[PDB]
Amino acid sequence: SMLVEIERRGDASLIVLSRPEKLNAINLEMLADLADQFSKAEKEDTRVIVITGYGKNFSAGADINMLASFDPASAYSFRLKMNSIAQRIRKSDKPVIALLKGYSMGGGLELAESADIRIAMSDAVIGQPESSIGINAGAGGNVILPKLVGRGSAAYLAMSGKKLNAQEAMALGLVDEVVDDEAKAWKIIDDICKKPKKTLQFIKRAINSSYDMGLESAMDQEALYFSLLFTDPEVLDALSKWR
Amino acid sequence: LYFQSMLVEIERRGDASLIVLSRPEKLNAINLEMLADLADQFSKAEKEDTRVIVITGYGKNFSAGADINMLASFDPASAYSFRLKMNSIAQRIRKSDKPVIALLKGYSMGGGLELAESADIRIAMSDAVIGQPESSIGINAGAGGNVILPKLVGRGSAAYLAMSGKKLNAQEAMALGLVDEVVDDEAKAWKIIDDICKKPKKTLQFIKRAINSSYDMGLESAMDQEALYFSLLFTDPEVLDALSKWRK
Amino acid sequence: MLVEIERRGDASLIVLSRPEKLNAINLEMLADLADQFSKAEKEDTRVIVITGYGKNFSAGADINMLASFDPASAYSFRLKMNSIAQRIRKSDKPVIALLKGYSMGGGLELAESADIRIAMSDAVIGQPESSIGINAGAGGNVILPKLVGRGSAAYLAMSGKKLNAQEAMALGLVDEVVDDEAKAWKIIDDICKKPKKTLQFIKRAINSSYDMGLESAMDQEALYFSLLFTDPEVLDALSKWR
Amino acid sequence: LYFQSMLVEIERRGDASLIVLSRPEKLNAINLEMLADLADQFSKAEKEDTRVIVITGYGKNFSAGADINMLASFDPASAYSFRLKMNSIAQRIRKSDKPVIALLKGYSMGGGLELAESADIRIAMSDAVIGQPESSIGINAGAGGNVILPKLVGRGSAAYLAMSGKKLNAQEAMALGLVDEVVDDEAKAWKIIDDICKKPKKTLQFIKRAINSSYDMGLESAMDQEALYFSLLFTDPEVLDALSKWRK
Amino acid sequence: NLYFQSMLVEIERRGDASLIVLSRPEKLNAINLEMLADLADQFSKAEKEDTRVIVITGYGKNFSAGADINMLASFDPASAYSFRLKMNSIAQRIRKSDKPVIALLKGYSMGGGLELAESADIRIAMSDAVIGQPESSIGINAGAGGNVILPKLVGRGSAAYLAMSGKKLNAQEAMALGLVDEVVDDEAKAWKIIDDICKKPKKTLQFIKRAINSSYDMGLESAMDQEALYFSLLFTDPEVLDALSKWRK
Amino acid sequence: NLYFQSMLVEIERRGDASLIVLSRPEKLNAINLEMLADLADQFSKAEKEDTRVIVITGYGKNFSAGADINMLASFDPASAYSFRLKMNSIAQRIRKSDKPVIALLKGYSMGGGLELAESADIRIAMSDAVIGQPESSIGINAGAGGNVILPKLVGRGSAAYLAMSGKKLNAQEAMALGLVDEVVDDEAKAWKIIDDICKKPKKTLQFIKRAINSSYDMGLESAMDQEALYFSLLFTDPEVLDALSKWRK
Ligand SMILES: [Cl-]
Ligand SMILES: [Cl-]
Ligand SMILES: [Cl-]
Ligand SMILES: [Cl-]
Ligand SMILES: [Cl-]
Ligand SMILES: [Cl-]
Repeated sequence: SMLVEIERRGDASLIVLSRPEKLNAINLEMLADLADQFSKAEKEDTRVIVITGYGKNFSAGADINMLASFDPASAYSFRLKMNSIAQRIRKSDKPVIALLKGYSMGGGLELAESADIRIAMSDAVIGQPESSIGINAGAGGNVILPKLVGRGSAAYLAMSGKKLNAQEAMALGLVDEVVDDEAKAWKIIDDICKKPKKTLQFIKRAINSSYDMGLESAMDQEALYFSLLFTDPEVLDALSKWR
Repeated sequence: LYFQSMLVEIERRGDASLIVLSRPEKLNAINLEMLADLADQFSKAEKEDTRVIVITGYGKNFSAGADINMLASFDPASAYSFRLKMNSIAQRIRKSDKPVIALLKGYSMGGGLELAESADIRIAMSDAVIGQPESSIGINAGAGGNVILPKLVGRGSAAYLAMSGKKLNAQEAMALGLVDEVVDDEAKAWKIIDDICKKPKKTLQFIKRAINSSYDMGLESAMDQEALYFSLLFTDPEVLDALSKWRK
Repeated sequence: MLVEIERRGDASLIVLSRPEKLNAINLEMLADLADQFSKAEKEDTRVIVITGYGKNFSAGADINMLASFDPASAYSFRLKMNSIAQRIRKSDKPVIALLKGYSMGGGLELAESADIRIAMSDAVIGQPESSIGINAGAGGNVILPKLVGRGSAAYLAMSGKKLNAQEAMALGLVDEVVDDEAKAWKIIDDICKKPKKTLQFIKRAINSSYDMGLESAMDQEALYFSLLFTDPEVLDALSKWR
Repeated sequence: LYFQSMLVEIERRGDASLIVLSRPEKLNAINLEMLADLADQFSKAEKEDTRVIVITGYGKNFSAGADINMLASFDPASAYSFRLKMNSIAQRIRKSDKPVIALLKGYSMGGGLELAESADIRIAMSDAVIGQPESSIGINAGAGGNVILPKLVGRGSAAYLAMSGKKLNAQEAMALGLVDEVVDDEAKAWKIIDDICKKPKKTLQFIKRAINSSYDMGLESAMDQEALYFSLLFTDPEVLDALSKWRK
Repeated sequence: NLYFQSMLVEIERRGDASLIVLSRPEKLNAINLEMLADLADQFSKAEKEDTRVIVITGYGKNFSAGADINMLASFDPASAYSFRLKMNSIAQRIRKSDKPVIALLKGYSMGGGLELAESADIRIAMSDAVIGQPESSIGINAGAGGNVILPKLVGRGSAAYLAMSGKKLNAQEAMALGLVDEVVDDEAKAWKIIDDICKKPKKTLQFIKRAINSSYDMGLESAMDQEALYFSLLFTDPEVLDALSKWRK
Repeated sequence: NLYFQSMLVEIERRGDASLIVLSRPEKLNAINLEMLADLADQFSKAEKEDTRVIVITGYGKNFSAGADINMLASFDPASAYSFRLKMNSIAQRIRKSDKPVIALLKGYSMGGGLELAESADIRIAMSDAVIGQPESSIGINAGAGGNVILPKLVGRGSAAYLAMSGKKLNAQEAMALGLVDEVVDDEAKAWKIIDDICKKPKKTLQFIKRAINSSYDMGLESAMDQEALYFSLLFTDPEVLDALSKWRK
């Protein structure tokens, strides 16, 4: 019935893009399902949210037959929906971790760019090829990408549509760790789950908001967050051995 | 060559305008005459029906930077006037509707490299020597070496390169994010360029605007802008035709 | 005292000295660091170099101190960290951190406000403090991404991953790795050869580029460039060609 | 059951949703229960086929501010949690597709007034008593009294009003830019509201987005954004029809 | 002259001022594409001239009633976008000019026309001026800064109110909001204000203008740093040094 | 230094207020280098005292006519830059102070002196005040924020107009533009406003001041996030808790 599944592994909610017969390409139905499952994942008592694809591939990008059906109005409406999910990923109290494999491209990869962390399987094919069919970006491929890789790499990747392997994407900053085995990805995710929730939440907020202000203001904010952590029971317990 | 006399040449290669800094006897170092010629040739390239603009140097080198006899002649007023001219060309590169691609080779230093930092894309021949050495003679930057550089390589590398004047090889510059591709052959650079020329003009223009303006706003605002550009692409015939295989 | 000040040619050398606790930063150390940093600024040295005594740069904030905080005293600690970080960023002189052994958390984060980071080959570099519930000591969330990008910043801070020196270099968190102290001093000495005003303006433009749009920043860079031509040291450096 | 005890009512008045803060025995002071009810009613108003949302208070007063007994019960954790809830409702007001219009009267102060500062438009009855007095009891701001207020009245007035807690009459508030229109009669307020209802929905929505995001970016970027929105309006049937009298 | 072509924008000179006149009075100087192209053109000529300020006004009773409504009604999204890029481009040239630009508002001064004037450095209004942005009524958000420049002049609340309601202001009301800088009951008094600006050293007005504009794109400290640098560079300017010479020694 | 000797800047105490007095009345309290150095010293002293606010005014009839024009006339670019860095530094210490700073304007209140006051949190004006930035007449862009702080007080249009024209305002006019916050016909009434500010908890005023200042360096959401965090930290402050104690339980 559903093009996005929600599952559970330990302390992680696991969201799975499930349309493998079309390389998990994102259409309107998938987008609506992704928003619904992402809500469910946020309300659960899990500590992180992991996003991946079903089968061999993460996602080949936006559905091209859908793209080809758009006029300006319906295109704008599609992008508002993309933006909204990307924003919910960025504003989430929980860390969001994308697990990339096989095809990881375009609009799908761009949603992963809003995630906190990207881990790639060694077989991953990563890139933003949609300029070839006249599209600028699915969801941050022009305005979030450069914060990950720099101004020059962002333009190059978006204009050329170059496909990267996993090590090349890591060396640019587009991916944070490469693993040859799924268990090793879960080990990294599980280690993140050990950290206090409020701590991760504040780390995430300060990182995000660093892009919207000058340094001093950002440092002021980071200090205030640090201070509020001392009202949190989980943080105080994590420190109690040294009390 | 008797017929090679102006300080910047303009040429064409298919869908690319090709702008060539031509003062090889001085390692294509930038003086005022060169700057004026570069602004002129850049306008010509923008008005032509080419799809991209490529900037390089004549001979073995891209450019060794600002002309040092010119720098040594400056007082504060004439120095300010020079930098306004550098800033203006840099800005025309960034605001251009067309993608601008710098093709670096041999010496690619200082002011010249810094102009290339405003380009959209930097491709380096394997023999390229890349750096900003002008702090050694007391200069902060020619044209973005302090305020554009860190958007390419990060805060730490920017300060280190600008302060130390360290010379990089092509792979090192690539690993820092200062260069986007290294090639051992000119033909391979042209292949990358020609592949960019296949993409719809309006698409590349919008990609360029959104990337540029991402540095002047918060994320949400930038995302809103990216979405609006996406939407406007559906008014463009070249985009629509690129999508037509899949229509219906 | 827990921070020493020394001189090495044209460089002021500030040494975090509490090796029995891996040069971990407590309040007393912070107060000493502020005092020594002032002294280093007033001296006729051209750069300021910060390192640790013995094998390690610094393991981070003192954990017993952290554990004693409530929200008010935590805020007060962070204001002090912020203030020293800000003085490092606003200094007329370049500040260069020389990392070795343990170089972590709050200590590393102070080094992230420095202009340049050089690492000895044995350095262990990271921000592990999320493990004990801390977001950041001093810019580990808001400065770090300006060095390494949004994705690496989140990953390092959340995971607490410990990096070796080459790994830190490849991310942009460190600028040069050397297997010998003499090679670090050669880099430092080369920086000392540049005109003072030049370095001060480079630092000033880089740091402010994060607080404005490009055109404004380019306008500012041009104005600094112009004011350099009122500086005797700059004019001298150009005189061979005049 | 639930109807008798809601602290925020929702009503409908032509093309306007009307949200009414209803706790008059405590001068419509905002407690947690009121905040939860306001969030709910605001959602309902957004989903209805009304064109604007109007917010006011029941009886003589708009609101005297945050409930002081509640403030006095807070520690840092519960204070943070309260402000996150204030922030969230303020943010929904600013991000709403529909214009939001605050109708001030009698006491219009502190946290309540500050919510109204996130609205698009403030209209004041002539009897309104307006200010941010909460610094007297050690509070910086309820909901934008420090960070939104200066965008309305300027840096100087914001500091002065927030530090001094000065009480304003309606004309004084208008002259500062804190209020947009003063009326001696409720009917005149509704005439202004009804006129806003006549404008095409998409147009008002875009005006609102451009104004809000103009505070997060430089001019050129904002001008680019305004132009894109202007262009997208020509896909909207209501806009097209509004222009049709002049077609050809 | 068998090839004579008329112009919708005229340029004149009035001492140290270039004077640019929107001239389509039969349509209330409403801005169409041809007018836009002529404005861009005349504005370049005015910048080239040795004049010290540029003044913009309308021919006859009115400054401008706004964008041409028949033109608006002919647009689709592509042609609308192309029109706004042209508006943006002229507004930007006004803001980046080395010379102060002064708009002289009278009669109908509205919509797109008024919005161009909002990019000018100074607005002076004749007493008969009818000032506002009414175009929301016909579904338009803004002609040229009516949403994003307007709040920098009048504040967030006034901007939304004026743009949403389409309220028409009289000249004093517009002055009190900050939308206009001075109101005069006759043209000679406007020229006296313009002449007073022409007395100041060029480089000084230029640097004032740049720092004000860029103050909206950065934090305070950065802006203060920039203001200081400009201050310093003024001491390389002959006109500034002469203005100070009475007090030398 | 001692009470019976005259100095260019005096420091006094008036209840819970430190009172800093620019004292060179024979030159209309015009700011020279010696005055600047003294102002920085006296400002430090005022910050370290256990007073709750800092008030800045001038001796005698005037606040300050501006920068000393003979000094301006002696500058070259290097010494001008060095002067402005000192002005910037005192302006910044006023804006970063934990204590509210209140300028009390009277008679001539202009140029560099007025511009320092523009960095203050609050400006109160005696009814006789003559207020403006006339220094463009002698080729100067601004003394200390007259281009980059002014528009945050009065808007983009009024800033350019005031700075370019050099127009002199009366107190009511300045108030209506937002350049001044209150006008009083009596000094006692100014002190009543000041003393009322002294009743508020210190930490509260400090946080109000920080949030306002940092609202100019970020988008709204971020600023709202910051305001909420400050709010929360106030509940660790004894003086705030005491102020709320009447209503506890
Ligand atoms: Cl895609
Ligand atoms: Cl150079
Ligand atoms: Cl730590
Ligand atoms: Cl309240
Ligand atoms: Cl119009
Ligand atoms: Cl002055």
